[PDB]
Amino acid sequence: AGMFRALFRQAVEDDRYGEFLDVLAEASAFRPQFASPEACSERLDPVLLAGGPTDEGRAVLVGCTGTAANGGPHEFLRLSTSFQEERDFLAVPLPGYGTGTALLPADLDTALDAQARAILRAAGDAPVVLLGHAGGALLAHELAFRLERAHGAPPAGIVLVDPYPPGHQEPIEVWSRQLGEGLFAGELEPMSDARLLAMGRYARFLAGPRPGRSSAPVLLVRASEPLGDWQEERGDWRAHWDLPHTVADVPGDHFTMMRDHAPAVAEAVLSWLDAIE
Amino acid sequence: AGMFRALFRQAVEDDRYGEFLDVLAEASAFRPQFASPEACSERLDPVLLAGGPTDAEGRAVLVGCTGTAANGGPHEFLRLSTSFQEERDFLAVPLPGYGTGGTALLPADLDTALDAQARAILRAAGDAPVVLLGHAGGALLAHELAFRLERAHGAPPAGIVLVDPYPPGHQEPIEVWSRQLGEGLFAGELEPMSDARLLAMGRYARFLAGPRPGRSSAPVLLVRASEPLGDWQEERGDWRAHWDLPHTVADVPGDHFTMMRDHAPAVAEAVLSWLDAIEG
Ligand SMILES: CC[C@H]1OC(=O)[C@H](C)[C@@H](O)[C@@H](C)C[C@@H](C)C(=O)/C=C/[C@H]1C
Ligand SMILES: CC[C@H]1OC(=O)[C@H](C)[C@@H](O)[C@@H](C)C[C@@H](C)C(=O)/C=C/[C@H]1C
Ligand SMILES: [Mg+2]
Repeated sequence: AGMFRALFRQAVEDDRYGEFLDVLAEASAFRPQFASPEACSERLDPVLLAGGPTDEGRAVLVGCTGTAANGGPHEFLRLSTSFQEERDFLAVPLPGYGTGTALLPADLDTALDAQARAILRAAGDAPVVLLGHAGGALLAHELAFRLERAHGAPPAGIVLVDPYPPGHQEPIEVWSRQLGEGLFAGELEPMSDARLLAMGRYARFLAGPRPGRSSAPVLLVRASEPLGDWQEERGDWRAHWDLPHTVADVPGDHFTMMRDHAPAVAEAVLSWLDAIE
Repeated sequence: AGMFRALFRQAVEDDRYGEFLDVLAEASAFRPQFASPEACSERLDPVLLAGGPTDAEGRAVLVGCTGTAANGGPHEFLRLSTSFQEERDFLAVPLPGYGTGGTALLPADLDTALDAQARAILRAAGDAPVVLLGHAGGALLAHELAFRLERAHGAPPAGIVLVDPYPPGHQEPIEVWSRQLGEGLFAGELEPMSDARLLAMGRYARFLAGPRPGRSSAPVLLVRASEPLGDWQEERGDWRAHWDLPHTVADVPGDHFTMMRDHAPAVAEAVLSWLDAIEG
């Protein structure tokens, strides 16, 4: 495949994921960009992956696609099956990953505004609950804040599946080799250099200073098994969010909670939606 | 074809050449390397591009030190070398990291690459004194090689010809003309610059910007372009190439690029006169 993918493979092999991610972020600055939501080069139409029962005003779930360069429309497929007959589940694309390759957002807010527009159109009058996993969880919260601040529309809730926010990401840094190996393992096709640059650009966005906190209630879903080695004395390795409305612990690790154990995540979401409604 | 080449093209358009070179250098860290001269994946056998008179011996041979340009290679000294035919042997030595046959390993550090060049040159030159010659980045490389030959190989060259060098204390013209320098790289493409070769160029650029000993005892011929490559506001000062304490300075027609492209005979003429002066 491409040179960036080859370099990434080597970086992961040499346990230098973080350093390589910084290269991707810097390199992404030289890709053509969109500087306003209207200038976004791709159709961000959310896809309906599960349907709820017939016979307002029940919340609709919106899956916020994560940053993984091997990811895309397949991210929520396993999870979404458990929502069939329970809740409408829409997956929204992350701008800059589409195909000629898509323009990268100039900044995170520009991407979030593009997403917000597409979601509000698709959702209509139904309340929206945003859901994301890992980096996608961080993106879900940032989107929630933007919706509230700039679109007069705070979501009804946010489901954060294994978030590792700034100040709480030591375990994810320590396990970066596993994260990189997971990306290669999860390839259905070679990760394009264009998507690797998108991934770096969003990683850098999510590491920067962000502008405040959503008023929406949060469900924190945590994996129960560590992805890699962790000394007990070094503290809790688990995902974190400040003062969530509800915490749910599920089987599996950072990865397998969304595969093998996706029904457990779905079960936690469904119960919580009933409680907040 | 390749994303690094696409990015480079955009960086040039946006007048961010320097910034992108830094990205190339950082990215190069993740290419497979050679850490000892012997582990070099390429045959650095110099090519004889011109022959001196059969009449030899004790007479200096010229060694062309290939520069860092990603669009470069064996074609670099073809025009210049014709002017040495029947005057001086001219050997062109490849720069490690640019070859194919699969792509070549990058040097771990500059000294490792210089040691690989040094071994190939000494083998090729035999008993003959060596005068190193390089243009632009290749000129900086010629000096670094000369010092290494002296310090690590007991073999200081008889001389060094630096064609239009811009050393670390005098980089402003290269900075001001960076867009023009990048555009020249795409103009000089015989084929699309490979991502592997762009990374090699970034790696060497970083090497050359870093702490370098260390000063060759060999006498220097500084050859300078007489025309500015791009626009230059007069009060910035002197745009011309520079070297500290050269043995002799020669000015030739053309700019940074055309001095070698259109006026290579004038470069050759300067070298031949100086070689006679330092030998006789
Ligand atoms: C050294 C590995 C990095 O972690 C990531 O790349 C995670 C997986 C990703 O979600 C990215 C999108 C998380 C963001 C916030 C980031 O910059 C992370 C930096 C390191 C913790
Ligand atoms: C923005 C232009 C750059 O200059 C080069 O890349 C020149 C052409 C090259 O010889 C390089 C190999 C010269 C070295 C010293 C370098 O790293 C230069 C960096 C910038 C001044
Ligand atoms: Mg001086």
